[PDB]
Amino acid sequence: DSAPTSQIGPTAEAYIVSHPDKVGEVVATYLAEHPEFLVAASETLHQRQQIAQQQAYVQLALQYRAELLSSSSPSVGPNEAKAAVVMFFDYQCSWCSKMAPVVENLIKANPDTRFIFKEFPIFSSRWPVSGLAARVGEQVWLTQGGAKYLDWHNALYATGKVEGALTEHDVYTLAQHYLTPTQLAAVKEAQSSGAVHDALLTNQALAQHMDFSGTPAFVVMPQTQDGDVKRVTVIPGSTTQDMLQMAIQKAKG
Amino acid sequence: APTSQIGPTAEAYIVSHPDKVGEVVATYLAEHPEFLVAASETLHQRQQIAQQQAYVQLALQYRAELLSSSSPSVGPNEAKAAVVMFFDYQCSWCSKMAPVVENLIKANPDTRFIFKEFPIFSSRWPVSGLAARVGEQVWLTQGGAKYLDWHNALYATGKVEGALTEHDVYTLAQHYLTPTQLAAVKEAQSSGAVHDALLTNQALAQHMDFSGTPAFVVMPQTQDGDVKRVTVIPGSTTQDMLQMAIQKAKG
Amino acid sequence: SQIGPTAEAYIVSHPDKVGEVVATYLAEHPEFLVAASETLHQRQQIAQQQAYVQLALQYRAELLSSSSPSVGPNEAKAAVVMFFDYQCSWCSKMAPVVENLIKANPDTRFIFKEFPIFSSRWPVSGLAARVGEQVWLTQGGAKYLDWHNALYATGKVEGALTEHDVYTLAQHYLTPTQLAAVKEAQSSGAVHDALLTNQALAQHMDFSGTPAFVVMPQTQDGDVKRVTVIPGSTTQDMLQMAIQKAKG
Ligand SMILES: [Mg+2]
Ligand SMILES: [Mg+2]
Ligand SMILES: [Mg+2]
Repeated sequence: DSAPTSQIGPTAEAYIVSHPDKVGEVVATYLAEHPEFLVAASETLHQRQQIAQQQAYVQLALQYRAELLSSSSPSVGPNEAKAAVVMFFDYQCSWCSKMAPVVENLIKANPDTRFIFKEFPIFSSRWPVSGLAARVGEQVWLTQGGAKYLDWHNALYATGKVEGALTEHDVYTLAQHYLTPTQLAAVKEAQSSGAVHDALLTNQALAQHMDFSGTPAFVVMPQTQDGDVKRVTVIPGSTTQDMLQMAIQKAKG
Repeated sequence: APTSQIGPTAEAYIVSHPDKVGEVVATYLAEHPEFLVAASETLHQRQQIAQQQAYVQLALQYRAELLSSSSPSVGPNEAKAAVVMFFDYQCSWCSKMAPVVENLIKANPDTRFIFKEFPIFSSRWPVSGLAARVGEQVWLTQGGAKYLDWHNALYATGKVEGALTEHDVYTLAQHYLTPTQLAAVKEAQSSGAVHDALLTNQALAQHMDFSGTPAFVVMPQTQDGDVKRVTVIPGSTTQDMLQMAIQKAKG
Repeated sequence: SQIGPTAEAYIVSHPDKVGEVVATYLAEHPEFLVAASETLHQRQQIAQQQAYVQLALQYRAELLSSSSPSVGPNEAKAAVVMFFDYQCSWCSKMAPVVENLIKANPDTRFIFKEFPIFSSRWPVSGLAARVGEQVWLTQGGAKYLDWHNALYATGKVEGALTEHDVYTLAQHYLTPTQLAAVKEAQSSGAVHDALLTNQALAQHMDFSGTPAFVVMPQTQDGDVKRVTVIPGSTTQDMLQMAIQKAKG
């Protein structure tokens, strides 16, 4: 029937709000039959969860800046570089391995930027091999420097041994060419002691705090403590040179 | 004060101020998610429909290559209906299909059965590639009846999913090929008739979007074709299902 | 007359124009998709096991199909069928549990059923299936797991997956020739049969969320009590227990 025009609209929708089943069912049925709405809602959902995830990772990077930029981690590039690229990787991660040539290109193309190496184990069974590889790398880094650590790092990848195929025997076999016999013997005795190399414990604790457990990733950020969320980028271990380069420029700007 | 008809005035207002009724329906959907399940199954059904319609079109577009006189076949050259099969010898479903395809051939003697050697496993297991090359070589040098014997005999090994060895293939291939004809396909070449056949089969499968095996195309050989006589089954199926497809293709 | 009830009756009769603006609203406010999945998860917590077992038995040929990726013996006594959608960045991490289960059960078969739930980007699901299918076919089950875990790890840090994300990861798992052929099929719009088959099975199993599990012996047996259906994320002991029942 009929009623005051100014009251119909507001009253009709307030009634549906109070008693939603009848209009909820009829519209839901309409939507089940024109389900194209699902395709657009799902796109909006994932587009917004991506942004929300990134924002939350950026907050974590700002909170753990000191740990991320620790001078205890092997790095190349200047210690006071304006931008840092922090890399969480497992030597037995097969796509981290395939990313190594891209990272090497980034490093050559950005001699002014600090690249920090966070070795960690994706799975529990990798702890003996990851820990051993971190022991060797730390010895190489501490006695011969960052560029030489990077040779060792690339050489370990170049075995092509990934996803369980890299053994302690393999690491030792390569490591005899980078360590003195005395260093090598000291690494073997530490590994056999049951102790877990401190960098592996620290890196895994940091990965868990960063919500990177089991997941390789890059953090690109200015080193000087600035709360500018706009200069930080958190990127999956699988990425491109262009994407990492843009993050570097954003971290320098 | 201005007055109007409740029904349409309310509808026009909701349309221009959708948010509050929008929230009600969002909540209704969250608490009655069977409607989103229904919506998702309808999108799935639309996908199935468009997939089968596109398959049928692809079969008509690539008819000449699907029915090529160059591929191994048994049954009448100009049978009213054709059955085209893509397979790898170590595909477990293709192996289980083997006796089904034998029955169908015995049951349909005026239908053309076309064999598209499609060894999708040959990178994983090179014996899959060797077996396809031997099959081609038996067709090229011995004809369709001998090809079929070879083809059924090889599946009779029961050796699938990596277990098929060179010795399995060579032992059986000696009964169909001379030492020289067999020696010529022990390794793949970059040209030659066997290479050209396997390559065109591969490009055909890609044109059909047969990314796995087995795959079946049933269709009239005549160019004048009703889409309702064309059946494309891109996985394993039952004998009854192929037999009905053959009846439809017969007209 | 009373505005509320007759206004409601009129929309019930003539739902289309309200449906259209609500459809536009739902696309802009997609929170309801997440809440709907929680409600589906709750119903499944109290879903009845005997009725899931009967479903699993009805679809045993599809569940155990050799055409889906798997590890462990083809002729294993027991199979674990895992249904999953790559695009749940907020779901629980199952990779560590499944890695442990495969180690602890070297003589059990683990099968992988990727599919799209109602809230995922279906073209991305399709591209992920086409890549995994090539990896499975050309390199086998262990490599398929490699790829599978890599994609979950990528989606976790990214927070979502686009086709570009899948392509960027896929170049490390397929040759350029294989990847070009996948990209050709994907961008032509062809509907991937393996994904459509997986989705049809998931729907028939009432698995409307990710993940979900069917544990069963591979030999067709009369015992329904050797079958376990776990329609959600779960722990290693729960699945270990289902494996034990399937193996006896
Ligand atoms: Mg050296
Ligand atoms: Mg006949
Ligand atoms: Mg076992």
